Amino acid sequence: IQVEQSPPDLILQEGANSTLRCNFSDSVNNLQWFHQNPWGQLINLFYIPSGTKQNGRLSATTVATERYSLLYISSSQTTDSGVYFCAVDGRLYFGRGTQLTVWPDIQKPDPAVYQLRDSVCLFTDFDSQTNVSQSKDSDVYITDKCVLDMRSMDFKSNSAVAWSNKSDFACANAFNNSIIPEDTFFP
Amino acid sequence: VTQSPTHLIKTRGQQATLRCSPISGHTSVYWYQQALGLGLQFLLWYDEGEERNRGNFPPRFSGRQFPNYSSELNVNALELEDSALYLCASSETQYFGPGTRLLVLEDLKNVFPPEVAVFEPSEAEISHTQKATLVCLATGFYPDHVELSWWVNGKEVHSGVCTDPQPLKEQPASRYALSSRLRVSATFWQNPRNHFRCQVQFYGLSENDEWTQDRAKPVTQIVSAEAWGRA
Ligand SMILES: [Cl-]
Ligand SMILES: [Cl-]
Ligand SMILES: [Cl-]
Ligand SMILES: [Cl-]
Ligand SMILES: [Cl-]
Ligand code: NA
Repeated sequence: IQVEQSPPDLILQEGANSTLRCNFSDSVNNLQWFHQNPWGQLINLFYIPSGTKQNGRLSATTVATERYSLLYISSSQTTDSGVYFCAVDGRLYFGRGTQLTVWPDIQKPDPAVYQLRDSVCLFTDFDSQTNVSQSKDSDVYITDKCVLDMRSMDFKSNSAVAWSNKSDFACANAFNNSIIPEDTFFP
Repeated sequence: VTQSPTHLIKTRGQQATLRCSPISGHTSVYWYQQALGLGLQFLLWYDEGEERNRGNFPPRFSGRQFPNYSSELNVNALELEDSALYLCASSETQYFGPGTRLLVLEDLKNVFPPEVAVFEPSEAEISHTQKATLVCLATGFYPDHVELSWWVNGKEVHSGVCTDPQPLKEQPASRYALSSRLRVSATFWQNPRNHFRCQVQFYGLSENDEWTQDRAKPVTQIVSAEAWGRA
């Protein structure tokens, strides 16, 4: 039994709805959807061999006669990011998963590069369309952007970090291999 | 659903023991292998004490289920391509354990725990934004799949945190590095009472393993770094 999932990748802006599809080459008695957490744990989202289930902003519908299932996510949150698997059936047969990435809506961007101590450079408060490139130099280290959520303040922000033990290296030149916003604040 | 150990480093030819305890009442146990680039491959199923099915796995992959439905998997004559996340599930609806990550190496010579440092907020950031970002760096470690968490005033925090999805290579042609950020309000950072810790769980060697080399045996350990609110 074959299990195809669509799409393979999904970038969204938070707020957007999206649908993950799962097709299967045969009749099934069980179908499950999962989410995998960063450290490897599969979280059960739904058991639905047929019909509809709702839980918070997630929904699932399994049209068993037509051998497919939809996983519907309403108003994606950054916290929805990760890999979603579809499995059917005592063993389960897993699909290869959909990787979901949900970025924040940064309406108030405030790009800046800071120096931190106790040598590290922080690029922060840019919008989600900005791409942070790696360094061509193997003794300079640049992480990809990631989004944090200061929950209690309804505030989200993107950041990447650069560091190095090259003397040449400094915060002003640190993200040069990247397309920085023009108005970026250098303290 | 429970699995031990969390993580296990071994050497070609050795033996790996993976343990699982299902949800109370469940009588079925399923084992799956999740190898980077292949997704989930079915290995074994046990019900009521007995082996009911096998994926495409040679007999050196062995196991059993105990009368209380707990299960173990024994992988003999270990090979490099046995490295994977091994996942246990129980009972209809299947529920997953956290998995045992197995690494099989040619030798232990390259296992190093991380060095962990915490970098305090820029004063500029505080002026410009009313917010303070602490950065954590874990460097020089191998193997990967560490667990980095932030702690403030004795409690683990999740709000305001962001940790890299993957590590980067230190010589991309190799030990790893990892970063994470914690953001708090500037008021929070300015409180001298406040205590911040970046904690990295590293998975390394155990008693079982033989270490010769001069430096400390790179054992499974927690390496931390800290920062205080402004004095
Ligand atoms: Cl944006
Ligand atoms: Cl266990
Ligand atoms: Cl055995
Ligand atoms: Cl037994
Ligand atoms: Cl590993
Ligand atoms: Na890591």
